Amino acid sequence: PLQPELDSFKEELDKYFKNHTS
Amino acid sequence: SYELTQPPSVSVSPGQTARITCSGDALPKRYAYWYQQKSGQAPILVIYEDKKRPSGIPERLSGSKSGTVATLTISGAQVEDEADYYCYSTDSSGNHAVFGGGTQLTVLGQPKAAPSVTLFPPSSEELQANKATLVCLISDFYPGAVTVAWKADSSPVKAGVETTTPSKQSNNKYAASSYLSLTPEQWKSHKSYSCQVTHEGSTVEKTVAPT
Amino acid sequence: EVQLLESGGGLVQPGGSLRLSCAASGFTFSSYVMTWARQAPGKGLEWVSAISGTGYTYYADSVKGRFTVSRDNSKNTLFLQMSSLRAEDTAVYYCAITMAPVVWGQGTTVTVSSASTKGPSVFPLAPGTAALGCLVKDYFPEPVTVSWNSGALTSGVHTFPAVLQSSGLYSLSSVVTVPSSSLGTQTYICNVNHKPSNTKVDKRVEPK
Repeated sequence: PLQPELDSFKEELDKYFKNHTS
Repeated sequence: SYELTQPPSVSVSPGQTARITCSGDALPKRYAYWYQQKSGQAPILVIYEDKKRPSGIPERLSGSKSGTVATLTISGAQVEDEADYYCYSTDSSGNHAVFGGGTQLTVLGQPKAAPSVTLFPPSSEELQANKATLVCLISDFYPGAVTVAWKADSSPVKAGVETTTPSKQSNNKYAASSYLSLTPEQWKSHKSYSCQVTHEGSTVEKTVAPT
Repeated sequence: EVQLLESGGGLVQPGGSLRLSCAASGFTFSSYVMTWARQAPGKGLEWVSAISGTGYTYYADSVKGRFTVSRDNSKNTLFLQMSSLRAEDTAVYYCAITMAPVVWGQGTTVTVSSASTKGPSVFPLAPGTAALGCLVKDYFPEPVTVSWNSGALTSGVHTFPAVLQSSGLYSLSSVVTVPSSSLGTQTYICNVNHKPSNTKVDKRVEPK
């Protein structure tokens, strides 16, 4: 099968900033 | 390959607003992201998802996107904002990411700063090995352009000179160095050698002599 | 504290192979895409590869078929296996978190060249203030580290960017400005580390 798009992981950035600072 | 197009250079007056554009065919459907990289540092994310600001990034920095153009806006520009700014996004397929070519931000109005020049003669250990290097170090000048001329006594030296291109220091001024290769006999048989550094019309000369 | 510790860079001949590693701590590593990017000397940032937590992989067209990205979630480690290396792969390589790099490693330098490593020769540059220094001469490849008095001397230190000689070797200089009264009372030692040649040398700089 085909992989999903790299862009389908974009929301991890928001998750990251939930738990960690810049 | 999908590419993002940025202007290579943007200049801004202190206190004014810099606008850095980034164009690409997939931007209407793909988020833009922006990175700041100061000289000699790793990049920092300054905008994500077109317009979101990570905590700690100044409110003066904002991002927007319209059609195929994303824009990073830096208002109230300060000299500390000088850096390379890169946009970043993904292609129409969503399976590759790419950086733009980067935009160097220049903040105008910075005063002339004359170079500090230090010249060193060859070391005894180098001379013992049948080599001789003179080292001319040029630091803390602005803007980032100098010319370097070497003299043997008072005569111009035409061979053996290697000079670096000016590089931006962390304090936004520039540094460069110039090396003169000589035989030990050339070093010994002249009364002195000089490194002459010209910047904004002003010439500074340092001189060393065998001893 | 989030940490990304990179390793594995170095000098490799064209057609050779290298395995970069990025050991992560401070976050739930298996929850995030990890990304490789690189920057050639004097050039722009380039996206290299990405791998999702569960192992989906993505590659720049410039490295597809030659590089393989992988990860070990149990050891919180990211890898980039590089093969069929070309001169244009020379760069500092960074790992970073998520598909839009948010926290970057400090980098590891990869140099692809047929030239052998050459360790530097270090020469003292003898001295209200006075300048003394060290000439780090004839080495390959970049970079080299210079410290003074084991890192205890930082004020007045300026280490200059290297010159690329017509020979293809590099040279650089580090200079320290000191109070002139200290020239008879203080010892000044420059500490040079050129990692590709495993060169670690100290050179005392005394008044002439």
